[PDB]
Amino acid sequence: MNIPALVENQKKYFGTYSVMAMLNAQTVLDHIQKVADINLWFHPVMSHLYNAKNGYDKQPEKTMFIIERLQSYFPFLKIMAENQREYSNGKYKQNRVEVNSNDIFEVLKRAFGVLKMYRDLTNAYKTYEEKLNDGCEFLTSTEQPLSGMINNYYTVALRNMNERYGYKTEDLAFIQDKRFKFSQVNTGFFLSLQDYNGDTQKKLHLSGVGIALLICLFLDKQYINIFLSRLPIFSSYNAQSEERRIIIRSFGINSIKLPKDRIHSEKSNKSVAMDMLNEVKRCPDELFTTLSAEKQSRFRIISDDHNEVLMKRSSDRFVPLLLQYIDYGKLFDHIRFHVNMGKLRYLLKADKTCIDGQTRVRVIEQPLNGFGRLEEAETMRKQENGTFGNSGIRIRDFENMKRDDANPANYPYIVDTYTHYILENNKVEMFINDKEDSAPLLPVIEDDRYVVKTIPSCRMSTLEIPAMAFHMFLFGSKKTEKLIVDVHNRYKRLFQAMQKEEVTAENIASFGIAESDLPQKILDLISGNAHGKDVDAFIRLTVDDMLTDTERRIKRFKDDRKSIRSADNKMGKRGFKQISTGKLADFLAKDIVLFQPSVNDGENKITGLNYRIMQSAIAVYDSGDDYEAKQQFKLMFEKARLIGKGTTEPHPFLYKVFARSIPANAVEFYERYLIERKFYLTGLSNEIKKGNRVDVPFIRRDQNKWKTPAMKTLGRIYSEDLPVELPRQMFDNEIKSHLKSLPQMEGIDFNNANVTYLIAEYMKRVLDDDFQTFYQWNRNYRYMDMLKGEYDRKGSLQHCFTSVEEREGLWKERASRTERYRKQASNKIRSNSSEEIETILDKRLSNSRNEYQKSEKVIRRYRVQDALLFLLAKKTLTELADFDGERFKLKEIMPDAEKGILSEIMPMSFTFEKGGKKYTITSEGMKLKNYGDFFVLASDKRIGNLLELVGSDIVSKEDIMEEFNKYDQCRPEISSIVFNLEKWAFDTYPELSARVDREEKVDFKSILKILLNNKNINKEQSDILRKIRNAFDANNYPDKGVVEIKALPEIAMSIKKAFGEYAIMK
RNA sequence: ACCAUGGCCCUACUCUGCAGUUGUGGAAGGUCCAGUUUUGAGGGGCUAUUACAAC
Ligand SMILES: [Mg+2]
Repeated sequence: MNIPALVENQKKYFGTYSVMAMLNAQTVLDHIQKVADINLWFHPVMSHLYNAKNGYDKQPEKTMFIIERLQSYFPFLKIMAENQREYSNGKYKQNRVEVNSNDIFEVLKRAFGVLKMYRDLTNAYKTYEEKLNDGCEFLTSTEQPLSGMINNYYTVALRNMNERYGYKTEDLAFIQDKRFKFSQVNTGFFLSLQDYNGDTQKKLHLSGVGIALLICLFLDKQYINIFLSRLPIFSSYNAQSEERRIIIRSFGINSIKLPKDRIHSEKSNKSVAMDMLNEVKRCPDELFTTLSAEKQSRFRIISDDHNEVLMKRSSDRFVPLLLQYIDYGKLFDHIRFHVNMGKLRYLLKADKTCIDGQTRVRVIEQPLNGFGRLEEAETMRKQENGTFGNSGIRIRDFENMKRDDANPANYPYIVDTYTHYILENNKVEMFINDKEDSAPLLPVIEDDRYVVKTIPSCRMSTLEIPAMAFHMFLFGSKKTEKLIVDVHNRYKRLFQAMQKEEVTAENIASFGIAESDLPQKILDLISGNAHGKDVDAFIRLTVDDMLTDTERRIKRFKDDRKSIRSADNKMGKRGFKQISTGKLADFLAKDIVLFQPSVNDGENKITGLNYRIMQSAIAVYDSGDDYEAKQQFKLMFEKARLIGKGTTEPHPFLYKVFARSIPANAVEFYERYLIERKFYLTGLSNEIKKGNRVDVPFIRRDQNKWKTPAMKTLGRIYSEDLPVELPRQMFDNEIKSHLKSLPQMEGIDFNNANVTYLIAEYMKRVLDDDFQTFYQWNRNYRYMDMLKGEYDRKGSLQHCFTSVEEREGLWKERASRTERYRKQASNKIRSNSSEEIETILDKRLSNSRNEYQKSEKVIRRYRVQDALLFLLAKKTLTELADFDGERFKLKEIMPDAEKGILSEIMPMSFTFEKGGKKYTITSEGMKLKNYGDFFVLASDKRIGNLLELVGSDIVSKEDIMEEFNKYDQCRPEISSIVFNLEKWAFDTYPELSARVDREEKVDFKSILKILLNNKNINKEQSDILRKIRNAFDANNYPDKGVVEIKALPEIAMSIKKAFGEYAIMK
């Protein structure tokens, strides 16, 4: 088999990027090893998989971690592993429905093996390669299988293009219509991934384009673009063509995600303002989903460093941004937000026998939660001596990741975590200090074991934060804070009175809290209607609901299995069915513990580590009908005391699953579990129907839920045990009184005006502003498709893009239009039971309608949230610098704005910490829209070693960007200098040429040695050549002193020049 | 081939994340209903999701 001509003609590019591909792979493998405490197919992580089904797995938690993370960092592995399952079923005449570690291992073994081969050929002037001999083992076992896998991978990757970029059949037909001939692979197609490569046996190998594709699976998008742009793989499509962009996008769509090295930026009032403006230029994710491909394309921007960026929000950061704004601004004197500052780890037992009978370290974690301004808390968290707060306890370095560490001397320690706000369950928790300028409230640690935490004063809905921000903007943060504190103190006075039994229908109004903001139980208690929930009703209902769900799951599973055995089940298309044992094992572990009876305050039920083991054990269980492996699996549940004689709290029905025979694998186990669950619940239903009393493990009659509430008992729980739950519409009356006094707001009906409405009226009427233009763009919703009722000739339902006015009117007419929809839709089901159809449609319309309504409500919240960020950011920056900005308006903000605030030029300075050092990058003048550049530079692996060479931690942004682009241009020229050096050595010393013919591997290190021994170079020169060459392969800079360098932005250029001169030879 | 019918809760803001139990709590949050809302406003039902304690 011959090396493809594309490879031979672009050898310096294939050489460079093959090395980058292999290094990136090793990086991921190394990361996974470290985090999990475990010839790339011999890596510890890959060995683990290889051995993972050699008998009953002793480290299921590790196996499952490796399988999950490999699919995160290598997204193409989901597609290829699915193809490898289907392949094996073929080969061994099996019907395995689920992907396992053998699939993952085999895909990656082959990918790595072929990558390594091409890396070696392209990085050597002359070597012998036995592996290219036609009909050899390498070709038959590894390379030829991989070419077919890659070709099948690309079928699915092109399907993914439709989802990810909105491409239509017409857009992709120049590839999809021409890949296969009539079905063969069309090796004559210009983007064919397979070719004969002059193989006399006439078997399909990877083509040059195919080799490029394999490499690009292991590159970052930036390098995919640099690499492919050098290659003549675009037939006659030109640089600006859509076809070129489609090709390149197809080669990056599922490529490697590299683990990020942690960065910590210094925040300020200015930085927060700029983080806010860069938030509002991006598309909210809920909106992005609804937009046409053209308008989605408008958020795909080219940066200053000529890199395409998706300007889309990955999460709603409104609330954290607002908290940073308040903290860095020092705007609240008394209120402090709930922060986490790491976790305490203490070793309970070094050798704990677990429910699978394997010994493991038992480490307990407690969060270090507290209250203060993020900067002040962070200054307290890490002392100079590297201890936490005033605790004495060591904070372990972030790079040290031995979580399995069994040495008692190493414990306790605190995990190093930058102070962040705790923002879970759409809440903000806060602590109210009596005095101003209080110090951060860090938790005390007792017995090196207990973290003594503090119940928050009170908790606010994140949906209340827009009105708080708006109130802050109109009145001032101090007035805002006084109002939160006053509301809090009213609830406290109420709950104190409850505890004295001094709250009546006659005096409830005196407490100053509206009925709609009192708990129903207080309202029940003063009305004389206090009652518990009816436990028997709840049991009867729960049993019925669960029986129904059990049957739903039985059916879905039988359906999916049949679907998975079908030819029509196509990955990347919409009705694609997959059975994940991970997903099965999640269901089973939750349910097994749900049905485990509690005793002794719940101290008998499965604990955290054993839970993780049980769940993982299930996920990977697959006896080969090996008797021991079956016994081992059953034994786990015996040791958890769920089945077995002499158990006192057994699971009610799990033991039936193991009666007669042990299930052979996770899939058998899930099926049998669900059948047994169905029989248990049917029995219960039948006993309920006879009027008998039944009990289920997870309903407990002694819980307060079921009893009548008392005033005094409930008073104490509300005062002492929980945070105060702050009401919605706290700030409304004050907001409305203010706005009523403004003459521009004169013609507003304030009796039908919520705060969402009034923010928008404020922007329009007081400020002559409006929301960003992309909130007027037409949107698509399935539900509105159904209501519009428009089909193509073939008879599919059309995807409309409507305006808000259109949808207003469809919604008014939804009853009629739903009637039409159902009539047509039912016919189309029948053409492909009356009750079953009506049910199928019922669910279709409900789900769709609910999706549409929620989406529209949330986008309307994003609008006014953006108004508030814009307003606050603009206020910060107005009062900074010699900056004038009364003219700027939210309506001008756009993802690549050429006007308004984002186009303004100001000096900037970005300070951050990475790997224990602290650096600053400055600009003398920079458009606000480019502030994101700094994170891109700080994130770059080279930033550290580069700044070691500059000899300054402070550097110009423009200089570093130029340096990084010049580095990127030098890297292939390094490859060429090596090539010409090797070539000289071969021409001068025929020893080397002979060593090729005698089938020995000649490498660079060897050639340096020959050059040294014949005094073509000396040790100094040898060492430099070696070190520079290594630095470029690492995609990094060499250590200081190796070579004399110039200043930025010519460091890489100067290193390239030195290499070139040290490679001349006598 | 085309066409048609994550275990979960990360393109700097911390995935080195989240994913055991028991208790407490539904004024909040989630979810469902509909002559409800393009004004996270209101109504009705259901529900421990944030937190803390103990293990
Ligand atoms: Mg309300």
